[PDB]
Amino acid sequence: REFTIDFSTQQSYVSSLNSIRTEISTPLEHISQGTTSVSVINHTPPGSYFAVDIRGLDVYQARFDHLRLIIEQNNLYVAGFVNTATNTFYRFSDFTHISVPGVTTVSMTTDSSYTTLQRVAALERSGMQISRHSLVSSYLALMEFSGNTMTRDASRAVLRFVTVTAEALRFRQIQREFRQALSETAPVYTMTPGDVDLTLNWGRISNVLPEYRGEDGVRVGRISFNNISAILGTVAVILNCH
Amino acid sequence: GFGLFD
Amino acid sequence: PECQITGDRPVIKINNTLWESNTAAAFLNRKSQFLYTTGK
Amino acid sequence: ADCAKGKIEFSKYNEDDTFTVKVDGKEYWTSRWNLQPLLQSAQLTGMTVTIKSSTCESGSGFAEVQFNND
Amino acid sequence: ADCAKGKIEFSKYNEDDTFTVKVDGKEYWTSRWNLQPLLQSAQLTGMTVTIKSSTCESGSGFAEVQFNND
Amino acid sequence: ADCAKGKIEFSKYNEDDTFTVKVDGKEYWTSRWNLQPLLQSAQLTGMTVTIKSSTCESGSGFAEVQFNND
Amino acid sequence: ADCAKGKIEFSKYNEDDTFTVKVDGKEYWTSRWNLQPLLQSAQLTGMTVTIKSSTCESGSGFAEVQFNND
Amino acid sequence: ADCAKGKIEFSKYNEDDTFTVKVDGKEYWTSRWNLQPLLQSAQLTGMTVTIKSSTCEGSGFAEVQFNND
Ligand SMILES: [Cl-]
Ligand SMILES: [Cl-]
Ligand SMILES: [Cl-]
Ligand SMILES: [Cl-]
Ligand SMILES: [Cl-]
Ligand SMILES: [Cl-]
Repeated sequence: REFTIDFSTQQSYVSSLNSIRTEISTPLEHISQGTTSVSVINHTPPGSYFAVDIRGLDVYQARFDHLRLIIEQNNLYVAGFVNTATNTFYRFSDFTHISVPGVTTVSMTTDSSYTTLQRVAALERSGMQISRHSLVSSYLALMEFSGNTMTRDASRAVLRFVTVTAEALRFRQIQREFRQALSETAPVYTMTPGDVDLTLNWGRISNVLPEYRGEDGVRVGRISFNNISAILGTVAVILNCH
Repeated sequence: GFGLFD
Repeated sequence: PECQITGDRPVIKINNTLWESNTAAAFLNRKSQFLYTTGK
Repeated sequence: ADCAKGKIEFSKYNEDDTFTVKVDGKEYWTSRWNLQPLLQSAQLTGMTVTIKSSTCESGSGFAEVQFNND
Repeated sequence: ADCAKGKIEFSKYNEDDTFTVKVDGKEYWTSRWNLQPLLQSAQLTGMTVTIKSSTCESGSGFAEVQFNND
Repeated sequence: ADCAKGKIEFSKYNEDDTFTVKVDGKEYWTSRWNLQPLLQSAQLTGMTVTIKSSTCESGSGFAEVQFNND
Repeated sequence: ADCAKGKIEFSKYNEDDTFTVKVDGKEYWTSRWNLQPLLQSAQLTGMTVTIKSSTCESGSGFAEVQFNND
Repeated sequence: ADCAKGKIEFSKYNEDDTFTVKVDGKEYWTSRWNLQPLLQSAQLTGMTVTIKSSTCEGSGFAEVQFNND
C-alpha cells in the first residue's frame, strides 16, 4: 500500500504517522491509554513493503513532490528511495528481496546500515541537525542522485529522511522532538544521544514490552521507564517478536 | 490537539 | 533476529519491575569481591 | 540431605562475614564467601534453591546448594 | 539494632576503599569489600535493605545488612 | 572435545567449593572459582554453553566452556 | 570536589590494569580493581555517577565515586 | 592499534584460566582475570568492544574499550 507523510504542519505530520501506525500495527492491551498505545507490527509475508510519499516540504506551495520511500513492512527498514520524475528506484544492496513493479530498479553497491551510511555521509547521527531547510536540501540531493553507489550528499539525505519517517514511526519521542522544526518559527531539531540509543535498541525494547503486565517499571539496558506515561511518551511501534 | 504524548 | 541478543528468557520480574534478563545477568555475574585482592 | 527448598525469603550479610538465607521458613548460614553473590542473584531472579547439609535444623550451617530457574 | 530500613538512595566508593550507602535518610559506611557488589545490586533492583549495627547514628559504620524483596 | 552443548538445566555449589552444571543431560564440575558467577548468569538468561574437556562422561571435571549467542 | 556527573559514555580497561570512564565529556581513571565491576555495572544500567577527586581535569585519577539510580 | 571493533560473537573460559572472545570472526585471548566478567557482561548486553594491542595477529590483548552502542 501507499501512505503519505505530510510535513506541511506539526498537525499534518503527526496525523500522517498515526494513520500509518493504525494501518500496520495492533495496540498492546497492557500499554494503552485512550487513543495512544504501544503497537506491534502486524505479521505480513516476507518481502512485503509499503510506499511513503513525501509531501508538504514547502508549506505554501505544491512542489518537491517526487520523492517516495520504500519501507519493508515487517521491520520498518528503508529499502531505498524512488525518484518518481525519472521512475527510478535506488535500492540498497541488502534489500534484493524487495521487488517493486513498474519502476527501473538500480541495485546499489551500498548497504543500508547506519555504520555504512554515517561513514559515506561523514556525518554522525548524535548531534545531527534537521530543520525544514535541511529536508528541502535532502530532497534535492536525492532527486539529483544517479548511479549505483551512494555519495556523501545522498547519504546525508537518507540519514535525515530515515530519522523523520521510520525512526519517528517507531519512537514517539523522536516524533515529538522533530515536529517542533515544522512550526512557523522553524527551530532546529538536534538528534540527541538518547535518541540514538533508542534507535540502536529497538529490538531489545521490542522483546521486553510485550511482557509488560502493569509492573511499576521497565528496564532495558540503560533505558528506564518508570511508569506507563514514560513508555507511551517514548515508544510507539515495536517489532513482532513471536 | 496533540494529546499527552504526540 | 533483532529481538534476541543471547539466551531465551525475555524478562525477569524483580520487585515489581520488569528487567531485560540480559541486563540483570550482566551485573549479577560478579564474583565475591575479595577475589580481586588475592591474586593468581 | 535436602534441608529446605524454595525461594529465598531474605538474605543477610553477618558481622562475622558469614551469610544467612531463609528458605521455606527456615534459616541457614554459610561461611563460604563464594556463595554470597550466587545466593543474592538467586534471590533476585526467583530461583528455587535447595539447601543441603548433614544437619538440617533451622539456624545451622551449610556449604552446598542447588540452583534451579523453575 | 535495626538502624535504617528502606531502599538504597545512593551508594559511594570512598578513597579509603570503604563503601557508603544511604538508607532512610542516614548514611552508613562498611569496610567489608564483599558488600560492595551486593549493595549495588540491591540498589539497582530496589530491594528493601535493613542496616544493622550497634550504632545507628548517621555517618557510623556497619557490617551487617538484611536484603528483602517486596 | 565438545562434551555437551545446551542450556544449564541446574547448577550446584559443592561442599569442596567446586561448582557443577548440568548440560544436555550430563553433569560436569569445575574447580575454577571465576567461572561460578559467569555460569550462573548464563543459566538465569538461558544462554547456550558448550562444555569442553578431555573426559566427556557425566560427572567428570571441566575447565573450558564457551558462552554462545544462541 | 565533584569533577563530573552523568551516565558513563564509555569505559576502557587499560594495559596497566587501570580502568577509565568518560563522564560528561571528561575522562577519569582509577587504579582500584574493586571499582571496575561497580563502574561497568553502572555503565550498562545507565546509573548516574559522580566522579569525586582533588584533581578534576580530564585525564585525572580518582578513587571516590557516587552511584545514583537517576 | 585497534585490532577489532564489534560485538562479541562468543566468549570462552580456557583451561589455562585465560579468556577468549570472538569479534567479527576473529578470536582474541587475554590473561587478565579482571576482564572475564567485564567481557561476559559486554557480550550479554551487546556492547561494541574495541580490542587494542600492539600485535593484532590470534595473539594476546589486555586493553579494550567498552561502548554502549
Ligand atoms: Cl507488498
Ligand atoms: Cl534504514
Ligand atoms: Cl502513568
Ligand atoms: Cl534478555
Ligand atoms: Cl581478579
Ligand atoms: Cl573487573
